[PDB]
Amino acid sequence: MNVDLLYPDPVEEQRKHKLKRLVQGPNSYFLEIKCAGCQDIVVVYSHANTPVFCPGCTSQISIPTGGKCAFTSQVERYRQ
Amino acid sequence: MRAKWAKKRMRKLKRKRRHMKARSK
Amino acid sequence: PVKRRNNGRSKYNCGHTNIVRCQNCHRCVPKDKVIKRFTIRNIVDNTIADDVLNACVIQGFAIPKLYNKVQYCVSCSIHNHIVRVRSREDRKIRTPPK
Amino acid sequence: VRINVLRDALKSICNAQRIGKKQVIVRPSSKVIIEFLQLMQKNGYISDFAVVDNHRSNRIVVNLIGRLNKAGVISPRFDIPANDIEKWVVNLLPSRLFGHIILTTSQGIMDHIEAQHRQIGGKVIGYFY
Amino acid sequence: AKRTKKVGLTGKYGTRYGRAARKQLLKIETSQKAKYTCPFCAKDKVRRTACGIWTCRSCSKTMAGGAYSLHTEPANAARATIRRLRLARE
Amino acid sequence: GRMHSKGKGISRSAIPYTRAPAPWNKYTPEDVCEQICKLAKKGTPPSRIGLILRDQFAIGQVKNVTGSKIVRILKAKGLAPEIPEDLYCMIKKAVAIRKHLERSRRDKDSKFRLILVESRIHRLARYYRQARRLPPTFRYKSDQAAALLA
Amino acid sequence: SKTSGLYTARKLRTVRRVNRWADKKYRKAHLGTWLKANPLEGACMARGIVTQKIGISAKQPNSAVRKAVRVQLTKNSKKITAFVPRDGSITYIDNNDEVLVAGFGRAGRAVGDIPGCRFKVIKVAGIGLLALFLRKREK
RNA sequence: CGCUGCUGCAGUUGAAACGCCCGUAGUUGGCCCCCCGCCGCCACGAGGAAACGGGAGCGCUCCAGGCAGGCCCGUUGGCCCCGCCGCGUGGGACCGCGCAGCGGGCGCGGCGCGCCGCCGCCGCAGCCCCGAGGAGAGCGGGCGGGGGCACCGGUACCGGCCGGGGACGGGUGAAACAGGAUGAUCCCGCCGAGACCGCCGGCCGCGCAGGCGCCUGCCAAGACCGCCUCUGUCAAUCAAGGGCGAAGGCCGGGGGCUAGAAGGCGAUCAGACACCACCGUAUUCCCGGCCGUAAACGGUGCCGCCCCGCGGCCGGCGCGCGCGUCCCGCCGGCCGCCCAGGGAAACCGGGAGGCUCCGGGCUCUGGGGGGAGUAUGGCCGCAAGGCUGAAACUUGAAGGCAUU
Repeated sequence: MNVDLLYPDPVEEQRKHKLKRLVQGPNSYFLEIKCAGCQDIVVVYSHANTPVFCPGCTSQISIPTGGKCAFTSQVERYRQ
Repeated sequence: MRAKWAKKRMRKLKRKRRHMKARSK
Repeated sequence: PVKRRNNGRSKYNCGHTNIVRCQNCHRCVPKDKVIKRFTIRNIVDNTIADDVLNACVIQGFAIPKLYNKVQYCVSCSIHNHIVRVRSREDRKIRTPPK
Repeated sequence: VRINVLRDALKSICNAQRIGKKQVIVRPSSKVIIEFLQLMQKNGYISDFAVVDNHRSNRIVVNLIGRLNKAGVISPRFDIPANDIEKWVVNLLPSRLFGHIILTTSQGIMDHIEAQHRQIGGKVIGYFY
Repeated sequence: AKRTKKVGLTGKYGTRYGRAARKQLLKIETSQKAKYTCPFCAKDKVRRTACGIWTCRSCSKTMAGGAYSLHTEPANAARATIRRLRLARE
Repeated sequence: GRMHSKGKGISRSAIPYTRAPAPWNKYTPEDVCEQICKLAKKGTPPSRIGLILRDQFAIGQVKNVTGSKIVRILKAKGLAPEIPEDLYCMIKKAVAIRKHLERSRRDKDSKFRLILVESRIHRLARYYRQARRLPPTFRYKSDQAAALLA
Repeated sequence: SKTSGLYTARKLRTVRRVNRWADKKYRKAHLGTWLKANPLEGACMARGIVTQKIGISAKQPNSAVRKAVRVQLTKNSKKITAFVPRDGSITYIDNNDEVLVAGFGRAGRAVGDIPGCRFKVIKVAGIGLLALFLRKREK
């Protein structure tokens, strides 16, 4: 263990609170889900709470949850 | 409860002292 | 000085608990400061248990158990020996004896 | 709320030294904190310190060498007349020879000895001995 | 402009009739002369023509009511019962 | 902690270090501005415009993709709300509690939570008039609050 | 806790003025109730005519008869009780013969086994009591 | 005498954190722009009586003194202190505050400008620190005896009624007083009345405290968590002021099952108008108010920072993993033990730590023990009482914690 506070461990940081990390940063990412109907992927927010609609479909494709959004229909997460 | 009984005795005597002042003035 | 940290009652995150009556002394004690011992005794005495079963006509009968929760005040408990004055170190021991 | 940025910093350094921790982090970084620490680095009481940028108040990772004994702030910062500096040094610091009193001056943040040589006085930021 | 500190409309009775009677009357006579909201035209114009009789000045509707209040507390409880019991039948 | 309760929670949103548009971003700053204007015409509160742009669209922080925060863009086009959203939402809560109390005279707890809400309204309004945001004359009145909402 | 703001001098000055009164000594120095109450009225000592020679018992556990004189102070017509110090000194003091009385030395408190005597005679008929005891001057 | 505490006091238990919450005055407010104006600020000057207090030099014989002296600076008697909150100069770190577009040309305005007007005039990067492990607002998700109202269930208690059966029941520690052939007690059916919500029920949870547990709805909330949502310091603590506040009490309406201040009885005892038995009024319960207090306690104000391990529980969320109400975190809460450290010690250790090595901000209270929370005056309440609150006078201890 020669690890220093100045250069913090990379994977250790994600075990800390976002605010208490050496640099405050988002714990959320934008995923590129693939809607079953359209071959084109749809950018989605990881912790989405508002209704999100897949382009070309009239059904909400996001089930809102306490934290990270769950996705109602078949989707390919393809995080990007 | 001597301290509570002391304040009961005090209140009773101040009530009486008020009655005497009510008889006067 | 302060003999016990719990103050003699388990009141945490609370300003007021329910009132229980000591069964022997009929006093009002808070729920936290109560003996609360739950006892399951068989309805009959164990001396008369086997002879009741022999007498019982019903086959496969099981003797009823009596389930009761005896709650007492500190005075109505130390005098019945349900709880005992302990040494200052022994007082800290929270584990039930036996 | 967080009225004094420097007090929390020098407390979080003294606590770390007592534990024996080599490096510590200060949650809010001020320009006056950097000037107080810079004075301690030019007096040998501290080691390298690096201000990370969080795009807000900023953090400071401070390296220590066990050399520092006590670091504090005088609040409210009382303006000290030039002839009053010595009376402060006779109570705040142990020994007229060792210690430092950090006072903000019109010339800049300076130790009591530097202020005495320039023959000017100023508001006391704090002290490190 | 605060003509009397404690007695309100009871200043009419001067020093006579006691303190207890004047306190009860203060509350009773404030309700009797109060303007209540019309149940029909939703305007605060209802005034007491007679005991048990209240007329909306604007609505022109005359309603049966409590002697000193357009609505008595017993009566409001009775209304709630009848509405619930009628709904229970249907 | 909380101004009106002894709560010490720290939940907050931590915006990213880099002030960059997203690599997948294909929305020009003007294109995002049109979306902000469109939702505001439909009456979306400024906070909810940002949530829609975060979720249906890909704009995590509007400030990064555009050059300014949502209310500043709304102000330029003149479609900003007259009373700030924060003050407006608090006024709505007071109107709700006052309406519920006209049927619940014995509800002391809701009255306590009406004192707290109206103290917060006076303190935020006092700031907004000193900040020249609100007309100096603007003084919240319990009785006329309900009509003012529209 | 105390208040430490660069502009809170006014509060500290008020707090000191208010809490100065809690000490009995500041009150017995500045309230002025003592000056009116004292039969010496702030004088180093007072003069007054003897009215009664009284034998005052000592407080327990001491058992003795302390010897004192009741004195009406010419200055304020106020009768005090003053111990006459030393052995057989009372014989020098007659009735109505004028005595100069000073306090005991506890600043107005009764001292020793003697109760309520806050004063002691220093000069009888213009003659120092200690001198009449050492037989330096006759009565 | 750090027993008045600015330096520099104390408030868990010795004296002492206001029962709670909001909140004005007041005091206090994170970070940020070098270079500009105002402020305070520090330095240095001017100018304003000496004496005094220092203090240069001088042997009144020393000395307290005095300004003397000795062929001597033009012999001296210098110089400082007049807190001087004013003024002048310099600095500009800290400390607060700063709203306007600028610039060119007309223009040299009526002896040089400046204001003002006038043209886009074409010069100008013309104009937004940021987004606090500050605060508020939102969205989503669960959370809980949080709150109001209506509804409703269940026994138990007590009263009534039908039957049955027969003699003693009650009550105690032992009795006794009442209860009974007008059939008690006991058993069962049934009915009325009001209270109350068991076991589950807790080192559970919620609430600002006081407090909060039947069912079924209705209504408005709140913390917490998650978040690349909005705002941009809106904040902290708080005299006065507003609201809340167990129980008992009081004032009107009701209601009245239980228990039960008073009262009455039967015992006890030396006495007993106490404890215990028995009967029972106010009260207990609801609605609309008063009251304004509790050992209202964590006997520990509030907001903020850091601090050492080890476990338990509760709520939300994330990570692995077959995949489990696992595991490892994170955040908020409630806790137990405790390393230092602190303390007179008990103990605290999520502080009572980071403190004679003493200074983050704010409010409140105490200053030996009585007298005395008395007196008097005020305010408040219908009253009971609340709140504010002496002195004379007395006394040498009162008190804390620990050891025997």
